[PDB]
Parts: sequence; structure tokens; C-alpha cells
Amino acid sequence: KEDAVPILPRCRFTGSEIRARDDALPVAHVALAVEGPGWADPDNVVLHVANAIIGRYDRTFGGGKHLSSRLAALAVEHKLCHSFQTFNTSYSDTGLFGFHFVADPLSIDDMM
Amino acid sequence: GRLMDRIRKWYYNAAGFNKYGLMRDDTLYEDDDVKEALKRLPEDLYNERMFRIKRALDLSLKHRILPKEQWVKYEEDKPYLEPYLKEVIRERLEREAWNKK
Amino acid sequence: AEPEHDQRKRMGLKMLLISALLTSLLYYMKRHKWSVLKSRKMAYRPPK
Amino acid sequence: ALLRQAYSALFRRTSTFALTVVLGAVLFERAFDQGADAIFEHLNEGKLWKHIKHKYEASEE
Ligand SMILES: CCCCCCCCO[C@@H]1O[C@H](CO)[C@@H](O)[C@H](O)[C@H]1O
Repeated sequence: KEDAVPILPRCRFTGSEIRARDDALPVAHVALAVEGPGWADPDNVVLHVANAIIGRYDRTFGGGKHLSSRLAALAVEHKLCHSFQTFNTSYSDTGLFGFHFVADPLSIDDMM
Repeated sequence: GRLMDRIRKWYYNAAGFNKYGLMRDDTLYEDDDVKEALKRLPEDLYNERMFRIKRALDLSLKHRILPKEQWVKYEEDKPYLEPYLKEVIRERLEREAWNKK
Repeated sequence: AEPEHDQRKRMGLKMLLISALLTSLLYYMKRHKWSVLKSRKMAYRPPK
Repeated sequence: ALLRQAYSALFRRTSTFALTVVLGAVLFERAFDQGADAIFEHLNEGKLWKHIKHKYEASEE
């Protein structure tokens, strides 16, 4: 028993949402994600490549409107958000593949 | 004797907004006076009202009501706005009266 | 008075079946979409 | 599992979904009409011209 590495019970993923609203907060945060494959899977290499295409942004990227990332460009051209990031968080048997952005209350919809 | 009180408490239950967990003042039609009063409510009272109302709209869409235990009881209904509203109206009538003179 | 009599009823039959089928189908779809709001749960969490 | 097969083959790609509706309609019509007419006539045995037609259809004068 002592030298056997325990296998954890699998965690079920659920398409769903949680909305914590506080209009008193200056900017909104939003994160969206689908279930990832988990450490072992090779596809993670492709997912990471994919995340690189979309990439990330933040109001201090000097590249501005000429950034290669389309989402970054639009973000700049339309002042869509303060920042955004893609991610591929892995775990043993699962993971989260998504993105998170910070935007002003009135640009959330266009950003999304 | 306690007739007026028997009637009120009766109407209160007949109305039934207490089944949605709403306070009498939660059910007021928001005309101008009521809108001004609401702007004067302290933050906590305003957020409590907002949750109560949102909660009622959700029950309403679901076609459910709160469990009998959670119903607002006649004597525990807090007339949180009536005070502000009466003041708002007092001010209005003062100005109206004054602008005629 | 009404030569269409037979065709009218044959049509009525078709209208009913399709009506029964289509109505059920649409009922499910309305329900499906609304399920999101129907089962939705909320809570009031003030810094209290 | 048909549901999964259906999903993968028909309902996943919006293009195949439309194709399934069209081809689905074409087959539904052919079937649905035949059945309706069939039901209607059975419920009206010997009342329609289709039924009595033979009596004068090349068997008189
Ligand atoms: C709710 C939608 C109802 C639409 C029902 C469409 C059915 C009409 O079907 C009709 O049946 C008649 C009798 O066979 C035929 O003569 C007509 O050509 C045909 O169009």
C-alpha cells in the first residue's frame, strides 16, 4: 500500500456558468473554457500552438493595432478590453482550455 | 376595536406578494416620487430590495413561489421606503404650492 | 354547396397530424432553451 | 449508438444539418402523404369515386 501511487476519482466537467455581479467593481472579468485532455495527451501540443495564434494582449503592448493576433488587433481598433489571455491548463485526467479577459462594463459583449 | 387591523392583515394575505418574499414597498409602481425615494435609500436597503425583486422575477418566470416558511409575515413587513417617499412628496407639494404663489 | 368537401377533410387530417407532431417538437425546443432559466439558482452574498 | 452517429454525421456540421433537413423533408413528404391518403380512404371505403368508378368506367352502354 505504501509504495503504490493512488489513482484519483475522475472529475466530471459541466458546461455551465456562474455570474457574480457587483456593479460597484470598476471592470469586469470573464473566463470561458471547454474541457482539456490532460497532461498525457499529445494534442496538448496542438492546443498550445492554437493558443499561440490567438495569444494575448494588454494595453501596454506597444505593437498596438499592428499585432499579428487578430483578437489583439480588434481589441485595439475597438477598445474591446484592458487585457485578455488564452490558456491550456492541464491536469492528470483533465484540464481547462479557454480564455479570460478584463473589459469595461460596456464593451464586454463585443469582446466576447 | 381591532377591526381595521383584522382587515389589513386579511388583505395583506389576500394580496399574496409575501409569497414571493416581497415587502409591501417592493411592490410599488415606480412613478416619479417613488423613483426619487429609491435614489435616497441607503446602499444596504437598496441592495436587499434589488435581490428580493430579482428573486421574485425568477420565481415568477418559474411559476413557483417561496415555501410557506419563507413568506413575509404581516407584522414583520418592513415599510423601508414609506418614510422617504412621504418626504419626497412633502417637498414636491411645497414647491408646487410655492410656484403658484 | 361545397365540392371541396372531401378535399377539405383530407386536408384537415393532414393538418392535425402535422399539428400534433410539430407542436410537440416545438414544445420540447422551447423547454430545452428555457431549461437554463428554469433550473437557474441565485444567492445574495453581501460583504455583511 | 444512432444518436451519436446521427450527431457526428448529420447534426454537427451546419451544412450537413441542412442537407439532412432537405433530404429529410423529401422523404417525409412521400411517406406522410401516402399514409394520410391511405388512412383517409380506408376510413371512407366505397364512398369515393375511386371506389365506385368501375361501375361506369367502360362497363355500360
Ligand atoms: C401546422 C401546419 C399544417 C400544414 C398542413 C399541410 C397539409 C396540406 O396538404 C395538402 O393536402 C391536400 C389533400 O391531400 C392536397 O390536395 C394538397 O395539395 C396538399 O398541399
